[PDB]
Amino acid sequence: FDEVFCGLSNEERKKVYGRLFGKQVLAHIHSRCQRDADIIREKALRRISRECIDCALLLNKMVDILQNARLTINFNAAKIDFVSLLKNKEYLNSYAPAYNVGRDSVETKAFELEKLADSPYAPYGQTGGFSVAYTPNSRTFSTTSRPIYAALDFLNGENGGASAYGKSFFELNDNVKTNCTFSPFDIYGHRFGLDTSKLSTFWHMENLIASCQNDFFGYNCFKSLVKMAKDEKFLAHSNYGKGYEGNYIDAHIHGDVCLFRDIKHVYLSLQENSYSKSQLYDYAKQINQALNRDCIILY
Amino acid sequence: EMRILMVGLDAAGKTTILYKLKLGEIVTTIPTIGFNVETVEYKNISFTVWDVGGLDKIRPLWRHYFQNTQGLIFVVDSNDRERVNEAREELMRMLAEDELRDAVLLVFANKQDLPNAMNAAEITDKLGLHSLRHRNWYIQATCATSGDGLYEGLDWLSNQL
Ligand SMILES: NC(=O)c1ccc[n+]([C@@H]2O[C@H](COP(=O)([O-])OP(=O)(O)OC[C@H]3O[C@@H](n4cnc5c(N)ncnc54)[C@H](O)[C@@H]3O)[C@@H](O)[C@H]2O)c1
Ligand SMILES: Nc1nc2c(ncn2[C@@H]2O[C@H](COP(=O)(O)OP(=O)(O)O)[C@@H](O)[C@H]2O)c(=O)[nH]1
Ligand SMILES: [Mg+2]
Repeated sequence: FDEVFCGLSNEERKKVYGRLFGKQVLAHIHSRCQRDADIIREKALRRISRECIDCALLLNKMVDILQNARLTINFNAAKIDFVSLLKNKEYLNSYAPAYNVGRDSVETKAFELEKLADSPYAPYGQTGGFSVAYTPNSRTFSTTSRPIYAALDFLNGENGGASAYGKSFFELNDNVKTNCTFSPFDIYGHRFGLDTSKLSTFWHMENLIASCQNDFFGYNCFKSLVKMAKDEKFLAHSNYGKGYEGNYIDAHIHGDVCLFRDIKHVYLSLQENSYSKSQLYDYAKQINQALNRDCIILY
Repeated sequence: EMRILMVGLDAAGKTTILYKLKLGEIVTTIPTIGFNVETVEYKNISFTVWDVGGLDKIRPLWRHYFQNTQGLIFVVDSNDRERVNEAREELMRMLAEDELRDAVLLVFANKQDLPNAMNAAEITDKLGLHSLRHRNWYIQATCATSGDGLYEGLDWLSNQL
C-alpha cells in the first residue's frame, strides 16, 4: 500500500488536520448535548406549556421545522466581488483583520477549545497567539480548524436568514447542516455571553428551542417558531435576520464549504450588485448551463 | 471526477478508510456526528468520497447527492458476526433507493487483520450479494490499518468509470 501512496503536501495535511480538529469540536458539543438531553427536553417542554395540548407533538413539529430549515450565508454583492468569490471554488472564514484575535478568544471560550489541548490535532486548531499584524503565531494553525458562519433561515426570509450582511446569500445543501453547531444568538454578542450551554448540534434542536429568545418587542423568535409549528402562515417580522443578538439563529459550519459542490442556490440581488442586469443574467445563465442546475437565481 | 458515498454500520471503519487514503495515516476515533468529505487523487481520477456517519435517521437529506452518486462503498466489520445481518439490512435499504439504481457497489470486508474475521466469501454470503440483479457490484477484503485492499477497491471503481 505504501508503495502506491502518492503523498500529501504539508499545506494539504495542514487543511485535513484542521478539518479533523473541527469534527472533534462538533463531537465535543454533541456529547455535551447528549449529556444534558433530559434537562434540555424538560426545559423545552416547560417553555412550550408556558406559552401554550400534547407538548410532545408540538415540540417535535418545531424540531422538524428547524431541522428542515435552509442554511444561508448572506453577503453584499455591491461591496465584494462575488465573481472573484465564486472563482475561488471554496468559501473561507476570516482567518484566511484585528478582529480575528477577539474572534479567536470568543471561539476558544464558546466552543471550549481548551478541552481539546491534549488532542493530536490541537497544534492545527490553536493560533498560539497573534502577531503584530493580527496573524497567528503558530505556523501550523489551519484555517479549516475554525467554522464557517451561517444563519438558520427557518422562516424563509425574503433576503435570507441574516440580511444584515447583504441582500444576496448562498443557500447551502441540507446535509451541510449536519456538520453545524447552532446558537440562539450570535456567539460574539452579549446576549450569548460565551455560554457554551447555549450551543446545540443538528440532532439536539430542543436545546435551541429552550434557549431561543422570546422578546416582548421587535422580532420574536419563540412565538414565530411556535406559530409556524401550528400551521399558521404569517409574514416574518421586518427585522428578521437584521441584528446580531437575537434576530437570527447563528450556525457554525464545522467543515469546508466548496463552490459549487455544497451550494444549492445563490440568490444574487439585482438592486444591490456591482454588475448590471445584462451582466448578472449572463453570469446566471453561464453558471447554470455549466452545472446543469438552477444554482444562480436572480431576484 | 467520481463521487463516492461511503456508508455502512458504525465502527466498521468508514472514517479510517477515508483518511488512510487521504493522509496515509490512522486517524484517532472521531465520532462522526455529521459527515466527512475528502478528495483523493488516484490514477488521474479525483474521488470525492462522502463519509456519511449515519443516514439511518437522515435519508431525505442526502437524496440531493444520490442523482450524482457514481459509486457506493459499503464498509462492513468482518469481525462483528453479531451485526453482519444488520449490515445486510442496511445495505438492502441503500440498494432499494431508486436514485441509486445506476451506481456501482463496492463492499469493503474491513478489519481482516483480526483472527476471527470472516473472509470475503463468507461476507458475500451473509450480505446476499450473489442474489442481487442489475447491480454492478464487487467485494474486497480490506484492512484500513495496514492499507491492504484499499487501492484494490479503488482500482475496481476506476474500471467501472
Ligand atoms: N454572513 C452571514 O451570513 C452570517 C451569518 C451568521 C452570523 N454571521 C456573523 O457575522 C460575522 C461577520 O460576517 P461578514 O459576512 O461581515 O464577515 P465574514 O466573517 O464572512 O468575513 C469573511 C470575508 O471573506 C470573504 N471570503 C470568503 N471566502 C473567500 C475566499 N475564498 N477568498 C476571498 N475572500 C473570501 C467573505 O465573502 C467575507 O467578505 C461572522 O464572523 C459571524 O460571526 C454572519
Ligand atoms: N483491526 C482493525 N481495526 C480497525 C480497522 N478499521 C477501523 N478499525 C478500528 O475501528 C475503530 C472505529 O472505526 P471507525 O473509523 O470510527 O468506523 P466508522 O464509525 O464506521 O467510520 C477505530 O478505533 C479503529 O481502531 C481495521 O481495518 N482493522
Ligand atoms: Mg463513524
